[PDB]
Amino acid sequence: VDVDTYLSNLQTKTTLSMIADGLERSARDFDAFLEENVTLEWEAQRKRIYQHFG
Amino acid sequence: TLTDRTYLPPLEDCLTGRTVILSWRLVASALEDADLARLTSPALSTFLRDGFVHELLKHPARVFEPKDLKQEFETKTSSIAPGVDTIKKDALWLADAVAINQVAALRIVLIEYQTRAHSHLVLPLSTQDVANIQEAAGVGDLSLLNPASAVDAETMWCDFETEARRRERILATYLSERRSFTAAVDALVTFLLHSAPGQHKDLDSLRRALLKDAFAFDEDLDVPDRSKLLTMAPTYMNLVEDCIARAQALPAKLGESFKTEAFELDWLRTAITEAVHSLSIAFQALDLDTPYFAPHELLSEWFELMNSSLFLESILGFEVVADLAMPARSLVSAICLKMLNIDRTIQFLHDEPYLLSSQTLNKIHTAVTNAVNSGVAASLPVAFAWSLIVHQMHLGYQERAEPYDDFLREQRLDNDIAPVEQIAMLATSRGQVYQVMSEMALCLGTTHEAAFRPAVGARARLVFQDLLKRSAYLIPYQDEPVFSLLAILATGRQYWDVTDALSASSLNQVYTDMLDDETLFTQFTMQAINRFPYEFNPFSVLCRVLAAALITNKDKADVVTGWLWRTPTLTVDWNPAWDRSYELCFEDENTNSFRLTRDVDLFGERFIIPEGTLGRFVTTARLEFEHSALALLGKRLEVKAAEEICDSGMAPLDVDEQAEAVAMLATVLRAESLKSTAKGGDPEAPLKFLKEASRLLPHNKDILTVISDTIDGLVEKELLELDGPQIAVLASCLQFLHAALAVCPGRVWAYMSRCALIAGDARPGRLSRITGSLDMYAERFDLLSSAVKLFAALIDSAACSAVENPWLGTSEKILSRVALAIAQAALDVYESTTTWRFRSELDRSILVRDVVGLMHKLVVHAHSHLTSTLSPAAAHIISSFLTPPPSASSLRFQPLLGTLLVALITPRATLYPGQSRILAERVTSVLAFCTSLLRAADFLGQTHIPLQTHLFQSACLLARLPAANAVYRAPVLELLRALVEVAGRPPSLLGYLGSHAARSFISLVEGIDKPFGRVEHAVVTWRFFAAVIRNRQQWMAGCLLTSVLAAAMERLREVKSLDVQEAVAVMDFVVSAQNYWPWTIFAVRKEKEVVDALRGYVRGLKAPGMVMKTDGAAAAAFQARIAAYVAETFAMQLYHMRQMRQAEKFAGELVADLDYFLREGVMVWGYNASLHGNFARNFAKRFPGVEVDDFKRTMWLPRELGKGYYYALEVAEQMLGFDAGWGGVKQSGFRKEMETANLNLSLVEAQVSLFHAWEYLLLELTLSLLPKKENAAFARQVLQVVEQCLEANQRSQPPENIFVVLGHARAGLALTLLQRLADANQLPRDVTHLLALVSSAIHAVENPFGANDLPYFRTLLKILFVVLRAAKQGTAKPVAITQQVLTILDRVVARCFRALAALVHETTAPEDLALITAILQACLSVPGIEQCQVQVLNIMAAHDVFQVAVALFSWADRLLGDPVYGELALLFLLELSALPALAEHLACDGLLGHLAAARLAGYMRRTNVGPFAENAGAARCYAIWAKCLLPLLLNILAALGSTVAPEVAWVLNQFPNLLQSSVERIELLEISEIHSLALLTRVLAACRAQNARDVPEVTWDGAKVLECVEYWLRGRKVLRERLVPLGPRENRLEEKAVGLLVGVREVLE
Repeated sequence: VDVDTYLSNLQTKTTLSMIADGLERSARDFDAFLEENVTLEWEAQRKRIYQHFG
Repeated sequence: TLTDRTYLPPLEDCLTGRTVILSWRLVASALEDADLARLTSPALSTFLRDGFVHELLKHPARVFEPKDLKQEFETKTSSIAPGVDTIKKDALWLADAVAINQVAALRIVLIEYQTRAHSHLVLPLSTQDVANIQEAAGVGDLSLLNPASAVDAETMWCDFETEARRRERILATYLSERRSFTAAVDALVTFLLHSAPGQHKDLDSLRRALLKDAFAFDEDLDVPDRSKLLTMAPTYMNLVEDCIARAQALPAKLGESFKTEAFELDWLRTAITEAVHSLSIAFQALDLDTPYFAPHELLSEWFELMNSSLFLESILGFEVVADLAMPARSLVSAICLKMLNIDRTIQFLHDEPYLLSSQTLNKIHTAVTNAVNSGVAASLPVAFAWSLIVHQMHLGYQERAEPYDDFLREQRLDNDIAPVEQIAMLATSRGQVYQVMSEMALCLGTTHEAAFRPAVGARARLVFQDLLKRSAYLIPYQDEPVFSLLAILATGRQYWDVTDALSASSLNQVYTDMLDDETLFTQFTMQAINRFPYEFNPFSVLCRVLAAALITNKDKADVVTGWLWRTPTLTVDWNPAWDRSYELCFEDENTNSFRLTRDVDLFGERFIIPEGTLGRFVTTARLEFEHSALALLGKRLEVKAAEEICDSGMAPLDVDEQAEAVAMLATVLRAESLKSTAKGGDPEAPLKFLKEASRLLPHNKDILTVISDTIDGLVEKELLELDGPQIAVLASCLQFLHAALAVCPGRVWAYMSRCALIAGDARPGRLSRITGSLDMYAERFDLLSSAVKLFAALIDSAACSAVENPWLGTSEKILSRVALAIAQAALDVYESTTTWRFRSELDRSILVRDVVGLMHKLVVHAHSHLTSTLSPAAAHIISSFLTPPPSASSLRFQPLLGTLLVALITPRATLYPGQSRILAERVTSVLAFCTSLLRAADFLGQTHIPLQTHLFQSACLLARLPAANAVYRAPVLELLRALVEVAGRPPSLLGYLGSHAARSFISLVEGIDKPFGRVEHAVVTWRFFAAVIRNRQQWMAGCLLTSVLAAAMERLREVKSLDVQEAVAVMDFVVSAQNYWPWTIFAVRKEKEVVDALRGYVRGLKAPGMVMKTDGAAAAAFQARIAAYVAETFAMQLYHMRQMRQAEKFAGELVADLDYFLREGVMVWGYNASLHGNFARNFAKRFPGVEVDDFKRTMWLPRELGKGYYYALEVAEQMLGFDAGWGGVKQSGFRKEMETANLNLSLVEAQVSLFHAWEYLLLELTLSLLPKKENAAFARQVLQVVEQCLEANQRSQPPENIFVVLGHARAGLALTLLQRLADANQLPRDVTHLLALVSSAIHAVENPFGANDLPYFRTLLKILFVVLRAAKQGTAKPVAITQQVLTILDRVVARCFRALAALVHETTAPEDLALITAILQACLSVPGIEQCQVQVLNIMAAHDVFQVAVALFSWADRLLGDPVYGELALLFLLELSALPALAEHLACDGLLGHLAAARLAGYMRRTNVGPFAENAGAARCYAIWAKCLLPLLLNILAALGSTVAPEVAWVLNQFPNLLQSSVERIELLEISEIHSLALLTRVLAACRAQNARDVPEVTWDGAKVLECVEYWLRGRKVLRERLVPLGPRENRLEEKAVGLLVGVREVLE
């Protein structure tokens, strides 16, 4: 029954390089991790300076 | 212990097709062809080594003899697969109708069932196929098509599936199996007896084993036993009796429905065929024992059967069987002659032979007398031999009256001689016997029109040779017998039939006997020597044939040369002008001897017979003086070519004598050259021949010049006006040019440059002008074929020329233009081949073969230093064929269509092997030519090709060609693979083939070369399928998939047992079916998964780390490629599993067999550049003209991994062979070096392919290993990838051709996987090891962000960034990490920042700048640098980063857009200011003033600044203002806040618009904006107490803030109204936004 569902949701394109899209998604995840880490890092440093004078 | 298990496989295997029965047809084919791969294949080898097969081939009747074996049949047919019912029914019906054993009928029906597809494919084309071939032909013009009464393919199939047609096919297969069994035994006989030497080792072993086992004939004994071999003759003679009986009576129990005209003709032809082959077997058996007699009882029985059947004439009366009559008549007459062996008969009776049995004598006499009185000519030789025998017997007894006496007295021949003299006279009268002997010799000769093979032909010629031998003396020298013997020896051959092939020593006896035995040598050889030149034919043909037949015989290689250089006798007609130059001797009146009295100067240094020479007037004169006849003939040719008459000289050469002389000269030159180039032969033999032919001629003119002037003089006029003799002279001259081409190319090319035959710019060309509708009969076809072959040899010599001197008097331009004009002429001939009326289809076949081969060579070298030598001709051909106009396209394609039609319409025959070989040769040549043309059209880039459609339409013929003959399988599928490959870059295939046709082709293709299990055929068919999938033939693939799947799976069940060459292709196709058609195969994959995964595990865990150390050192390439294919196979299925979410276990199991790839997969460690460098050194120092890279393949064909890959060994073999030492001694030299080097690079290519396949594989595996458990496996994986990158990115040392992609994909994989783990938060704290090396790698590149290396620099900096991120996620302290991180970050940030500023002074650059800033902060956040702040400040002070940043943030402004560079610059400054030391340095550098004087501040001052503002300028301004100032303000106030509070307050009071607007709309990053503003105001309010001058007024209305934030404090739903983040919201952004709000609310209370 699973084979029929996968056939029903089959993309009419080359199935070999479907993981190249995943590699590009991993590059986007790299960018997202860059954003996350830098943002939180200097936000935490600002929180540190906030508690210092506080 | 002699079973039929091997002779016929079990029933279920027969029906399923798993195993194909080794029918007698395929055995006969493999034997007649003597194909090594076929005969030595396991299946056929075992079949031939079977004792049961031995027994039946010894007793032929057992194959079809009717015995009662119900037991066997019932046991074989019972208990097995539905369908056995019809097979059993047909088998029993056949056994009862033909009256044979049931096993034979069963196997016949099984053969028919297995060949159902072939039978359906061979039937005439259907309506759709007819229309397709018509469209392919075209309207413009004689195709001679089949009738249009053919029904639709559907009706044809429905009639095919009936019972009547199935029974007809079964009967046809039975008859064909009779014929094929007899032919197979004949071929086996001649393969055992007279196989040529130098035979392959395994084939010689098979031959010896057959001999020993089946015949007790062990060559390991001095004199092996031949009894079992001699027992054949009588058995097959009885079989011939049975066959002549069958031919006169049809099967009784068969119904008249099957007894139709076609079936009757088939039965008679089958009987005649088996009779012929049995007679061949018997004649071989009797030829083995040349010098001894045969038993008299066998002779009696044979001659009685002859008398009854008039020597097989009773069945050869019809006309449709003449093709089988001439051969059978020749063979039976010859075997009778053989039995007699007159030589020894008449030797014996003057010095048990059948002469001691008057019964046998009476039998022979009555048979001969009946055959003579009847009056058929096929019996004349036997009758003449018997007449001579009886004559000698009569003399013998007459000398006794002063057992055969009983015979003579019984036939009343004791005292009268006229009874035998009458037969003798009638046999010799009008040369009847001699003419039929010549005919028998032609059909028994070495030519391509002979009926039997060459060997049987030679022995059959020997018998007639002996007859003429013993009849010579009693009948004077005459034209009839001498011409008969000349035809016996020559067999109507030509110059092109010359060759240095080594045949069985026994097979040259017909030729050596001329100089071995006395009678012949004295009566005919010496006689022709004596009559020359008066009789030119006798001596000319003798020398012409012997020079070619003695090429390999070293003892007699000098006799022709000695006769020509040293001839003892001479004979010429007497010119009255010499009446004053002689005087009689007066010794005997009849002798008529005389002596010369003067110097007779023939042609009156010159040719003169000195004074006082002896001579004789026999009727013409003969002088016995030693001289050189070669120079004489050369001078005669010179004279007749110069048209110079000589009254006082001898008679000139006539047209016929002229042609024969030129032909002989050409042949002798060719033979001399051939045996000179042979090992040991005097290499200067052809040159000496040319010299002696040029002797006593004009000083500087040579025989070659004579031929040149003759050609010129006769081509003065046009070709059509020239008569037959002159055309033959021109053909002989062309043959002489071809012969001379080898030893003196220079001269030949220099002549061809200005030859009128060839088209030129001056005159169009005489050869080009004879095109039209004239008939190409012998006279003209000889010339045409000779010219075409000369052109082919010219192309060959041009392509094989890498460089006193062979190439003299020629130059590049000469070669080029001659080649262009030769291509033009060849194209003209190929065009005119359509309308010409050839003598027969065989001439057309030969001509098309030769011309297509020439054009194919041109295309091949078209494919680059010396390509220009002949590039214009190749360009001409390819342009004429790939983009011609419509009429041109149709007329250029017509010959190919005709070739296909002739190919599959001509019936298969077991005789005339030469014709079949030539036809198959032209078929394969046209197929490969079309393939090469399609390859060229695809490469060069011409898309609109008419040949494409012409072939797609002719697919009806291509798909059926394999059914007519199996040899076409390979080239047909190569061509069709190319046809779909050039089109994939869509066309329909069934629309042309058809449902039934396509299905039958599918089934025939299924089970690739199952009988023989060969490698090349397998590979071709599998690559064909793979390319079929890869060119998007979506319909045919889907149809053929439904048990080829199971076939491939079963092939892959035992990969270790099967060859690697086989495996790489099969699995390439599996990959091509998986990637492009995943859903159909994944179900089947599930079905065979256990077995398949097992095998893949084994192959992948073989892990041979040092391929070269292990025995399979040169087989490392196929190993690496199959490994890469296995990886690519498992990878995509595991990715689909990831998508299926059931991968958690399959990945954990798969990860255990990745060691091979872990060790050397990502790394491309093994290149060994040193070897390629030394190869280049050698080739360069030994050859200044040519360089190493000149042999690089142009990817013209689909580059094939194998013996030759990067370097084209195929062409080097011929080009670099001209020089000695290239091959070397004991396989040592440069050839070996090229082989090893191209193999190393082959596996290097496969290695890069594996890099890509593993790039694919590892990723979905790591993604399937995301769950927390099994951390050790993924730890191993990340560890191994960082290790491989570490050791691969450095000391790579690759070629810089295909390494571009590697340099980037390596870094890509690294960063991707490292970030994946970073997401899992399971990386170890100690990453300093790789960090140091990655810094080294970034320092290795020579130009930072260079145009060529910019992508690489970007990716490497991203890798360093993520590695720093991972590093600071550690606790090094509760070689040191701190110093390493410090140094590397210092160098990189400083250098990159300042260089980027420099170039961007005046997009990729600001993106990289953002990345640099990110790296700066990521490294500043490391726990170990807070304690070394001073050093960061120190080295940030050394390099003026501060000044350049402050400079370029104000890069460009207008004064009373959007600031991007400013944004990034002050972001960099803020991250430098993160800790208070650099913040203090910035505060002390008056940074505030610098950015306040800049106009980015002026833009910030305007009122349109907003968080989500209308223009990107204002939005950028909001973001930059906030980020750059507010956090930086607090960071600088951290240090000495009391001192710099004035400056912060002043910069805040300078711009109040934002201060007001922000708080107004607070009444989303505005949260942090007001947070920072509130903190700053609250701290500076407290600091304001000390000094009023500082912070004069706060100018901040923070009262609104404590109410604003409180209104959004308690509303969960209200809080998500105006929240829109630039970064992804993803458990909610609320969680942290409200946290900031809480943090801000309290302080200001």
